[PDB]
Amino acid sequence: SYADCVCSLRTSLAFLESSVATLDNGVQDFPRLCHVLRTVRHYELIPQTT
Amino acid sequence: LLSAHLEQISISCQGIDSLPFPPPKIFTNALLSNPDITSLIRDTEA
Repeated sequence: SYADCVCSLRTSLAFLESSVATLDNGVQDFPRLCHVLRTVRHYELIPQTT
Repeated sequence: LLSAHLEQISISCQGIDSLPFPPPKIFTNALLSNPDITSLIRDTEA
């Protein structure tokens, strides 16, 4: 029982580590653009012609 | 014959000059040639 538990749980954590690792390699650039667009977000619109 | 040729050329002349060619019923030109204060569209129809 415990053998299956440790092996399977270890594999689970390993794949979770893989998940987060690839996510680091593929999402780490977002905060830059997030800060950028947060600075760009100042929007207000009143159509003078309408 | 004679009048047929005259009439033929006159028919083509009428059909050609009478063609309502696209006149300046245009927004685009003034829209991006006359940068002025914003409004809907103001065709300078003076």
